[PDB]
Amino acid sequence: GEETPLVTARHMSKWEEIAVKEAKKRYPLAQVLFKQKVWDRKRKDEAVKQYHLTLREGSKEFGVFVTISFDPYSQKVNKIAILEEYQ
Repeated sequence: GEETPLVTARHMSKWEEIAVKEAKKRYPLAQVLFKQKVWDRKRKDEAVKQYHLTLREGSKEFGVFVTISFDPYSQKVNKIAILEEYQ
C-alpha cells in the first residue's frame, strides 16, 4: 500500500513512530497517512528529532509537527508537544 513513500526503502527513525502515535491520537476528526523527517540536532543534555506527517480531515490534508525533546545519553524522552500547520 502507499502507506509512506518507501517502495523499496524501509528505514525508520527512533522517534518516527512516537510522533505518529501522538499525530493520530490528537486528531480525532482525522487520520495520519505519512512519515517524513525534518532537521534534527542535539545539545549538551537535550536533543530534538521532530517529524512532519500528513493528517487528512474530511477532504483536506494538512501537516502537523511533533515536538519531541529527548536526551542524547540514553533517549529518555524529556517531553513531547504537538504543533499544527495553518493556511
